[PDB]
Amino acid sequence: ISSVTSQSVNLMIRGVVLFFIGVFLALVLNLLQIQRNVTLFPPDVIASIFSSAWWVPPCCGTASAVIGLLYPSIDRHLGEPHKFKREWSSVMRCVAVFVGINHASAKVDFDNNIQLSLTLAALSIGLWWTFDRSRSGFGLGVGIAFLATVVTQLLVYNGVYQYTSPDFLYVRSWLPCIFFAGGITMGNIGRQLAMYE
Amino acid sequence: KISRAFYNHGLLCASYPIPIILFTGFCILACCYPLLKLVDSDRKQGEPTEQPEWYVGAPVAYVQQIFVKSSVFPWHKNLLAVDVFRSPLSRAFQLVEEIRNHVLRDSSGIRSLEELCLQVTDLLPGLRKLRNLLPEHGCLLLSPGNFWQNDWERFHADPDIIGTIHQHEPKTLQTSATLKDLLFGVPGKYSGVSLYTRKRMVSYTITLVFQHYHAKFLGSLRARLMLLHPSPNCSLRAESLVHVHFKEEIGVAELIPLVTTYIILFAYIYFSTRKIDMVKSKWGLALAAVVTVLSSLLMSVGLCTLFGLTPTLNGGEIFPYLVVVIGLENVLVLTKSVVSTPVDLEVKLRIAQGLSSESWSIMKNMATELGIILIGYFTLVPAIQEFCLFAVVGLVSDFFLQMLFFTTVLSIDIRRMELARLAQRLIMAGTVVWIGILVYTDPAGLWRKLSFRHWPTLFSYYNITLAKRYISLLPVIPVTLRL
Ligand SMILES: C[C@@H]1CC[C@@]2(OC1)O[C@H]1[C@@H](O)[C@H]3[C@@H]4CC[C@H]5C[C@@H](O[C@@H]6O[C@H](CO)[C@H](O[C@@H]7O[C@H](CO)[C@@H](O)[C@H](O[C@@H]8OC[C@@H](O)[C@H](O)[C@H]8O)[C@H]7O[C@@H]7O[C@H](CO)[C@H](O)[C@H](O[C@@H]8O[C@H](CO)[C@@H](O)[C@H](O)[C@H]8O)[C@H]7O)[C@H](O)[C@H]6O)[C@H](O)C[C@]5(C)[C@H]4CC[C@]3(C)[C@H]1[C@@H]2C
Ligand SMILES: C[C@@H]1CC[C@@]2(OC1)O[C@H]1[C@@H](O)[C@H]3[C@@H]4CC[C@H]5C[C@@H](O[C@@H]6O[C@H](CO)[C@H](O[C@@H]7O[C@H](CO)[C@@H](O)[C@H](O[C@@H]8OC[C@@H](O)[C@H](O)[C@H]8O)[C@H]7O[C@@H]7O[C@H](CO)[C@H](O)[C@H](O[C@@H]8O[C@H](CO)[C@@H](O)[C@H](O)[C@H]8O)[C@H]7O)[C@H](O)[C@H]6O)[C@H](O)C[C@]5(C)[C@H]4CC[C@]3(C)[C@H]1[C@@H]2C
Ligand SMILES: C[C@@H]1CC[C@@]2(OC1)O[C@H]1[C@@H](O)[C@H]3[C@@H]4CC[C@H]5C[C@@H](O[C@@H]6O[C@H](CO)[C@H](O[C@@H]7O[C@H](CO)[C@@H](O)[C@H](O[C@@H]8OC[C@@H](O)[C@H](O)[C@H]8O)[C@H]7O[C@@H]7O[C@H](CO)[C@H](O)[C@H](O[C@@H]8O[C@H](CO)[C@@H](O)[C@H](O)[C@H]8O)[C@H]7O)[C@H](O)[C@H]6O)[C@H](O)C[C@]5(C)[C@H]4CC[C@]3(C)[C@H]1[C@@H]2C
Ligand SMILES: C[C@@H]1CC[C@@]2(OC1)O[C@H]1[C@@H](O)[C@H]3[C@@H]4CC[C@H]5C[C@@H](O[C@@H]6O[C@H](CO)[C@H](O[C@@H]7O[C@H](CO)[C@@H](O)[C@H](O[C@@H]8OC[C@@H](O)[C@H](O)[C@H]8O)[C@H]7O[C@@H]7O[C@H](CO)[C@H](O)[C@H](O[C@@H]8O[C@H](CO)[C@@H](O)[C@H](O)[C@H]8O)[C@H]7O)[C@H](O)[C@H]6O)[C@H](O)C[C@]5(C)[C@H]4CC[C@]3(C)[C@H]1[C@@H]2C
Ligand SMILES: *[C@@H]1O[C@H](CO)[C@@H](O[C@@H]2O[C@H](CO)[C@@H](O)[C@H](O)[C@H]2NC(C)=O)[C@H](O)[C@H]1NC(C)=O
Repeated sequence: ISSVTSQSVNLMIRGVVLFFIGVFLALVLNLLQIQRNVTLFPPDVIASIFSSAWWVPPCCGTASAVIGLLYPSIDRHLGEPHKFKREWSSVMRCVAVFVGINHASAKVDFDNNIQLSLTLAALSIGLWWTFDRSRSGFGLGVGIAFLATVVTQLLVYNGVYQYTSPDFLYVRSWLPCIFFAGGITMGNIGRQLAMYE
Repeated sequence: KISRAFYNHGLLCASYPIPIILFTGFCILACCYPLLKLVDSDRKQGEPTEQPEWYVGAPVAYVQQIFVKSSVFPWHKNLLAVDVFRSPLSRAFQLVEEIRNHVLRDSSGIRSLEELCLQVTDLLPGLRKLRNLLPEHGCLLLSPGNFWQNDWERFHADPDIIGTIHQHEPKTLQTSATLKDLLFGVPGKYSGVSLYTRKRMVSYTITLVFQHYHAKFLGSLRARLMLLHPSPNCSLRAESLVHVHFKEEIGVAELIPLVTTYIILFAYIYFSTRKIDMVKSKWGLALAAVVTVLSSLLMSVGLCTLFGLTPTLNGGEIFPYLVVVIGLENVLVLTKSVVSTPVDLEVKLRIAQGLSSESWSIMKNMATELGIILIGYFTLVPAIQEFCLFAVVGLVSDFFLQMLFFTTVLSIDIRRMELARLAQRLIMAGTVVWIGILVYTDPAGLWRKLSFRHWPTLFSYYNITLAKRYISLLPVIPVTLRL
């Protein structure tokens, strides 16, 4: 029984590993947008970093673990594992791009919707054209991004997000690309990490 | 059709290796020259004279502070900060009511402070804790009795104030100082205002603001204070005006993500080269490709700025992303093709055999990248019509260069290798230049006894930032003594 337990070890081990990773990311990335909070009793340093509350990072990383343990096992059970570019370097490239785009999430201002379609279609498509040609991960990342979009768009209707203005299109145009990219990145992570042994 | 070209190119490189090394290194230095070092007169501190005039630069409002000190006999009874402080304010309130209602033949006949005093009631949200401490009618004057809404009767009728004034001191050593020390002015620790018997020097700091200075008012006012103050001091100076500079602080968290990037980047490196630790050769081999691509982007920056076409961007925040995009497989795809070749003499032939074969694919990959980037530039978005140019230049440079410098490094390397040191020394020097341009990532990292701050705080409280602006201070004194 020690063997299958060592298997379960490897399995949830990698999950905790990339859970910490998803957290690290969400922290850094929330911190990216620089709000000017002039208010009295200015913020203490760690509070400026550890923003929001315990609600956010555990969920973000739970999603990462879901993804990393999902994308490899599906191809383990359906077809053959992946081998296109699967060495850490390309994983790191994907991660850096995932970071850069989100850094482009706020510091641009577009002319017209056609410019956003014409460019984001190509961008998302490429980020699958380059690090995973699997149709499976494609149709799965698209799905989970769809659903993250919908859950967000209906939860704030009760209210977590707390923004309400003509900018209601940002979400309907920009974020699903983020989560799309995130699913794919985390997938390549899970692959490169599980095919160690 | 073309492999003959790259074939002769290998004949050319190993034939004239070192001159090519010189050309490339010195153009590298020609591009990495300016960046790491490179109608207003002087926005920074430039004090001239009180009898003078400003730089005539608005948004810049000057505040005047008044210092006053009370003394009791080295011997007295019931020394408490209540009674020794009240009579000072017994006079302070009279002085406030004189200045606020200062009747005098100013430029506007019988004028008062209000006519030019910064009149504005911009009360911001977070003022809840002090909805009764700052003026909102139409005056900008700060005194400790402000807490009492300009009521001296309440002041000299209350049971106690020490705790009440304490009421808003949260904690110790906070960058946002307080409101108490402000309307005291004199820092109870630097001024030394402590409940000490037979050695006490209580002081009250007063503040004021204005747009245009007219000494026709203030000099005549001082004519009143020469009689009102009547203290024993020689302070008088002459004419010297000080203009404090408003420096803006980039916090730390605002800095974190950038650094994350660089961390990621270094990993992209260590992992590339583990592909090369396999083959029989030294570590520095890998070095050659590292310094090169980088030196290219750096080089690119130099030719991207001076032409005059990067007016809104820096490298420390973008440069990595290129090392991410174009990558290094474009130099190892051929390296492995070289070492994979037969062990023959005159490497000039081995490389012209393998590199010649991989030329086709390298050109295809290049044209692919250029298609991508040309699509981007075709877009009318301007910030991308910028970055695409960084890209194209870094790319064409990496290409037009790698065949020259790295190719020659490999030549001399396998020369010294199959046979058995300007090469490694010039390599170390290129790496020093690289680490230097790296430590030059800062391009994106960009009276006086008073505190470091609490000057902008006031303006921060009114949807107004004074970081761009400058402030000036002039002083007057009025002190008292009795038993
Ligand atoms: C699988 C993994 C899991 C984890 C993860 O990866 C995948 O999931 C991802 C996903 O989950 C991510 C999140 C998705 C949602 C993101 C939202 C984003 O906030 C949004 O930022 C946008 C930036 O464009 C908009 O803000 C506008 O941005 C414009 C572009 O510059 C501004 O120009 C405009 O300002 C307004 O411009 C017009 C003028 O007329 C106005 O005067 C001026 O204000 C801003 O809009 C407003 O701008 C203001 C000033 O900057 C405030 O920012 C305000 O916000 C409100 O400010 C109020 C002030 O009191 C406050 O009370 C209130 O609460 C705030 O809402 C904001 O609206 C928008 O609007 C604002 O929302 C935030 O940056 C990052 C964000 C969170 C992301 C964090 C990182 C994540 C978690 C990712 C995370 C890694
Ligand atoms: C094919 C694939 C695609 C994907 C990719 O690969 C290939 O392509 C690449 C490409 O996509 C890349 C992105 C492209 C866009 C890039 C944009 C760039 O942002 C720039 O960052 C600069 C930093 O100095 C400036 O931003 C300033 O940053 C300061 C420091 O934080 C702020 O302090 C200030 O904002 C000020 O804050 C205080 C307020 O009081 C002021 O009101 C406000 O201004 C900002 O400056 C502001 O930045 C704004 C950005 O929109 C405007 O420039 C604005 O100026 C005015 O803005 C108005 C509205 O836009 C405009 O109408 C007006 O004319 C302008 O005068 C300017 O004040 C500048 O500005 C801003 O651009 C960012 O660093 C990297 C970036 C994200 C890139 C990341 C990596 C990528 C993703 C790459 C990616 C791999
Ligand atoms: C794996 C990845 C995931 C992500 C992704 O890839 C795969 O998935 C893809 C997919 O998911 C895409 C989304 C699909 C849904 C898309 C919806 C789309 O909205 C529609 O966009 C159209 C243009 O393509 C029209 O928008 C008009 O755009 C013009 C500018 O070009 C404006 O000019 C005009 O507004 C009007 O201009 C003229 C003035 O005189 C008017 O005063 C003014 O109103 C707009 O149209 C208006 O736009 C407004 C704000 O956007 C309102 O929506 C309004 O609503 C109207 O309200 C009326 C009320 O009586 C009603 O009668 C009428 O019917 C409604 O239309 C609508 O008119 C239309 O209009 C608007 O809706 C948006 O542009 C892009 C969109 C988000 C897409 C973003 C990119 C995606 C994510 C893709 C993305 C790559
Ligand atoms: C398929 C699966 C689905 C699920 C999932 O995986 C894939 O999908 C992913 C995706 O879906 C993700 C979500 C997408 C939407 C995201 C929305 C985002 O909200 C934004 O978060 C930003 C973070 O900075 C800003 O929030 C403000 O951040 C400021 C600092 O930068 C604070 O300053 C301010 O709080 C203010 O501080 C000063 C005080 O004076 C104010 O009183 C207070 O407001 C904050 O804004 C506050 O944010 C709070 C929660 O973080 C509250 O919302 C609060 O509003 C109300 O405040 C009341 C105070 O009494 C309180 O009682 C009440 O409860 C609150 O509602 C709101 O002001 C911004 O502004 C806000 O928009 C949230 O951070 C994370 C978020 C949800 C994400 C979490 C992780 C996910 C889910 C992922 C998840 C794993
Ligand atoms: C207080 O901030 C507000 C909101 O930014 C500023 O008022 C606005 O001015 C800007 C452009 O300068 C616009 O974005 C808004 O449309 C304006 N809205 C208004 C007038 O409510 C205002 O400039 C700031 N106030 C002061 C004193 O500077």
